[PDB]
Amino acid sequence: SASRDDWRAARSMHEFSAKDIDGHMVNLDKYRGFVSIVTNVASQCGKTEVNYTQLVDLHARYAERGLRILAFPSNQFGKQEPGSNEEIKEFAAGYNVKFDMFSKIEVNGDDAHPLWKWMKIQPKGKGILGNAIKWNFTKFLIDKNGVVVKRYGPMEEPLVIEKDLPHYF
Amino acid sequence: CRAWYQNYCALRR
Repeated sequence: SASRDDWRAARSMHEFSAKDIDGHMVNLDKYRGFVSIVTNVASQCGKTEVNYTQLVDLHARYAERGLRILAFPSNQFGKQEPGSNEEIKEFAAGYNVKFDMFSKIEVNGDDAHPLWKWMKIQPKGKGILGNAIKWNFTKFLIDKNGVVVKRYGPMEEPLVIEKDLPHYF
Repeated sequence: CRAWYQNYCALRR
């Protein structure tokens, strides 16, 4: 509010950019034409295993249809992502991740990545008790035009997204 | 740039 918030006027996830887990700046317009799941991850949560395994399942099954997964580590929830980006990359490799890992970010507060600020105010990005990210492994499903079409909370295992994603290919 | 994050432009014109 006192901060610059021209991010509010973006019309698509595809307008944004973010550093990948190796520190390289990626323009998210590469996802034009691809159904995407954007999620915040952490390594030291009780549901880390179920989330990583099922995200890998989704990518393995649907990458050929155009499914992409953008995983943003964050240490904002119980300090459950204390590692460096290199350590997080290695952790993801242990789950045979082949989707897109990003550098660690904040997802809540004034210093959150602006993509996350933007997703949280979208009509289909609404949370329950306000729009803040509540814990690790929130998921946003994004259509081929970069519009948010659904939000899933931490406790919704990634395979629940499988019911919805085929409508957007 | 419409939104900076750390040392890069997170939302280009």
